[PDB]
Amino acid sequence: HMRRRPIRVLSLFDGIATGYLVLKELGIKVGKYVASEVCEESIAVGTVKHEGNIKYVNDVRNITKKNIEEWGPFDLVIGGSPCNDLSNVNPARKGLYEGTGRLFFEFYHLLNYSRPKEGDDRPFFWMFENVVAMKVGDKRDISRFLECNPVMIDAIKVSAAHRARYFWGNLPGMNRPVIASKNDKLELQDCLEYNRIAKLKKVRTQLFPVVMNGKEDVLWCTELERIFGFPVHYTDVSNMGRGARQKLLGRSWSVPVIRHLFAPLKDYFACE
Amino acid sequence: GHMRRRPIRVLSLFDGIATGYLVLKELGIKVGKYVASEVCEESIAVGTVKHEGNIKYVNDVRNITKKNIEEWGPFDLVIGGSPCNDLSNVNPARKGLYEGTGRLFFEFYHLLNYSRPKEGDDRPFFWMFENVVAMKVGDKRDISRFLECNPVMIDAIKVSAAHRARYFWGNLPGMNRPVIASKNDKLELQDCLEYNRIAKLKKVRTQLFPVVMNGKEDVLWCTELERIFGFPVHYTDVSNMGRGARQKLLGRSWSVPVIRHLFAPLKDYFACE
Amino acid sequence: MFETVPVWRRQPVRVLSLFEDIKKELTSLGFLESGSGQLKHVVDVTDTVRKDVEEWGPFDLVYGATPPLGHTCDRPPSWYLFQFHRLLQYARPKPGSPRPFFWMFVDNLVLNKEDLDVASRFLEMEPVTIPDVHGGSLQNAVRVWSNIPAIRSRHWALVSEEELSLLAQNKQSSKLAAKWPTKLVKNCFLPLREYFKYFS
Amino acid sequence: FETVPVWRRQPVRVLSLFEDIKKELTSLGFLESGSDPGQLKHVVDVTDTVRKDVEEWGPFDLVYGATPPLGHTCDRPPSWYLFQFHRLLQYARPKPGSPRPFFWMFVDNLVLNKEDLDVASRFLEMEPVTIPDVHGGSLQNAVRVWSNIPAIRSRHWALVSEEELSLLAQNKQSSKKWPTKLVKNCFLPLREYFKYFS
Ligand SMILES: Nc1ncnc2c1ncn2[C@@H]1O[C@H](CSCC[C@H](N)C(=O)O)[C@@H](O)[C@H]1O
Ligand SMILES: Nc1ncnc2c1ncn2[C@@H]1O[C@H](CSCC[C@H](N)C(=O)O)[C@@H](O)[C@H]1O
Repeated sequence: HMRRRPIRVLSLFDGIATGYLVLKELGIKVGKYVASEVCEESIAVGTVKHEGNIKYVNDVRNITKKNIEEWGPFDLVIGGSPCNDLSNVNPARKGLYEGTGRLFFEFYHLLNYSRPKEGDDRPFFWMFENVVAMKVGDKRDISRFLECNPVMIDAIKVSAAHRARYFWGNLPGMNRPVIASKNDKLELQDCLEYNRIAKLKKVRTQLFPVVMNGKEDVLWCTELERIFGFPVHYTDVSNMGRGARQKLLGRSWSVPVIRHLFAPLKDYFACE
Repeated sequence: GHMRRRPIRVLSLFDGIATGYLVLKELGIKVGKYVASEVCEESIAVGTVKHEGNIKYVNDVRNITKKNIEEWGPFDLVIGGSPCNDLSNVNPARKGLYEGTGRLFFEFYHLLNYSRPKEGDDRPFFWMFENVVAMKVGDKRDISRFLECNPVMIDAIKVSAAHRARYFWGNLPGMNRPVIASKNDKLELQDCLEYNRIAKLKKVRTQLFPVVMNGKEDVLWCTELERIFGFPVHYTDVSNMGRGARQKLLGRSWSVPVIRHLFAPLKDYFACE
Repeated sequence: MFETVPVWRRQPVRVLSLFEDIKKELTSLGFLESGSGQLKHVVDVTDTVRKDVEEWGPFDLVYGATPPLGHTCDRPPSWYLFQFHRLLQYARPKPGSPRPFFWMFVDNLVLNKEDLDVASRFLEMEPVTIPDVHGGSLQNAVRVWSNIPAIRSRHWALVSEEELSLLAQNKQSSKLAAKWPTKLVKNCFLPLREYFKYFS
Repeated sequence: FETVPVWRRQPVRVLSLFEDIKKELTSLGFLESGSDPGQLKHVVDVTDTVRKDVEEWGPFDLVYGATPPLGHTCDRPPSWYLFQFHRLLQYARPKPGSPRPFFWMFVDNLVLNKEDLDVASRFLEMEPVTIPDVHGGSLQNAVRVWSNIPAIRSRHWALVSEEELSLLAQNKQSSKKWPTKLVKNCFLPLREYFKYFS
């Protein structure tokens, strides 16, 4: 029997630090959070919104077997590799073995380095995420390398957006049913600013979802942030304009989904 | 007996990003009515969203009629800061108080007299007009001749991290009293920057890269510019506005702590929460 | 608005004349008396404040005018109008003692289209076009804002803004001396005979 | 690792992925012909091979993998061979509790493109060895080899450029069997550790 200690995380393709935000708002103490990420606007959101508690290490293809020993041990390894080469939305997508799709094998590679060796029964948790709209042979091949089948969690149950994703991993209770919270904003109108009216009740991924003063309009950054369950102004960082912020949020994890998946980790690590 | 204190009824000309309404609500004063004349639709977006439709927007100052003032009134406070691009030494091609956007002052002076109470009316009526110090002497003189009073100069440097020297004509209670900073005012520029950013200088002016981060220079961030002017953080994160739009509106605004100093005595003349 | 009271009770009119002096035209019509003075004439009102106007007064007639057409102005033409509006307010009767009070601002085609809208909002009326027509052609013209009763009957709708603007485009280039066509405005004061003394 | 005398050296248990090297290996004496039908496992489509499959077939002492030949119309992306080889190679590694001689080799016949070469060398923890077939001062064929077999690096040719291979990869496949001669003789250093057959 071992006393609770703060959690040590390795986040590949970390984006805007969703994994750290969910862990902190869950009250889990974070001893170490090594994020691997290359987008400078992305790094900036995480750097200031979490006050340099994240250790950025850049390109996932330059992380070495000895980097994983030095930085580790890790109690949790998470990743959601880029998707627009595995999505059937993309007509010009190159699949799991070309383009940015082969970045999955980097997560698979680093996972095994991160994994405890034989004789080490210490807890080790990991989760990998990608899009539901893949070729079935890609879904199979990812399941074969990770040695497990995915769970399908759609953010619609907990947010106001259609966001169906697969989650592979070994987190406690990934299969348990997803239950929405009182604070979740389930309908779009729950995310809109003053004097703005929602055309539909859930947004998908209409190009003008809102009507203001009897006239169409696009969503606002502050509104997108609420749709993805992020704090308002979470991406008001480093003079980023509209186009940058909505790109980061478009690549993002829906935070209530992650809150759902990471929530059992409270019973395994030191908490405030 | 004496007069009951009632909600204040404001006519704000050239309202910008609604600084007057912010200061008033932040002071706890009750706002019965706040009529803003403002043309820039981004500015109107901020006031609309940040203050949830409480502001009544009436478009160009030059379409406000004498009948408009009597219907929309009575007003207890008339405030205005005209545009300054034609009255300041910063612009060498400035055209002054009588042409350009400078002559918008006479539109404030004009509507002030419409709103002023009649001779027999002893009701409280306050007004304030603002403009830049860097002004031709004869323009300063003419404004004072039209407004029948001399101005007090209040530099935001005393209460904020910027150099912002401005002239305030008016009859607000206690304008001439000394400006004393508050516990929560962010005086040095380091108090305004985000995490891991160091302030070259202690006050901003009006280098071109006043902050260095990880050994390389950088411009200011809107979230930081908002702290420099005393606005709440993300007060201009409205309607997909980008960097340029936000620092445009913030560049022509009043310094929030300075307006607070000017308006705080009003708590004694109007109903509060 | 105001009543007519008999000639035995009509007093001399008290005139404030700004920028331009209409002393001669008013003597010519019998509102002034030959050789004195009831007219205060000020060319520069920059440091004139309210109590200056209160001291010189009271006044029954406030008159203002732009520099003549062709004369390069000492200032922006709107200055004559803002400054006129300023002093006009100083000279107004207090609502406690109302009395016959009249004002008039005249432009000799100096104010441009922007200035004109400014003038008409501040003076609360569209201007009256009084032209000097000779041989069926336009010789000169002034624009009049005023509260004298008959003034809106001197208007000539026949004079177009293009015709006014072209008259200004040539009278400017002419190298002749500029003469203020007071003849055009002098006849506008005749409705005031019923309120103030006539001098023979 | 203790080096046995010859008399109870054991027969190499081999797992051969994508290409079959059974008869190249009997040519060197590692498998006795007519011998048990288990000494060597061969699989071509490992799409549904799981960990327990490799555990059942094994244990193995040598795990070999190779891409298709150059002129061969390949249907799979070239990296599939390397990723699938790496995947199964892990399944067949000895547990750290039971250490034993364990060897592996991956061979590329100029099918992996340049971007695939760094991921290959990152996954296999080693830069590749270039074994060319040179005739008459001109480059005829070549293989790239990743392997922990003891001598592999001494069969390298630094004389063969990376552009020289790329242009041979352009030209020769345009016109167009597996060049196993280039790879056959790398296994010789394994002769000490396992039984030789005559
Ligand atoms: N070679 C590489 N190394 C590290 N990160 C990379 C990378 N290539 C792409 N990425 C990043 O991987 C991300 C995949 S989208 C995943 C975002 C993240 N899961 C979130 O919640 O925000 C992108 O943000 C992209 O910037
Ligand atoms: N013709 C006009 N009528 C009404 N408003 C005008 C105007 N011309 C300019 N403005 C507005 O008047 C403002 C002058 S600068 C003052 C801004 C304000 N004091 C603040 O704190 O935000 C600008 O925001 C501008 O959009």
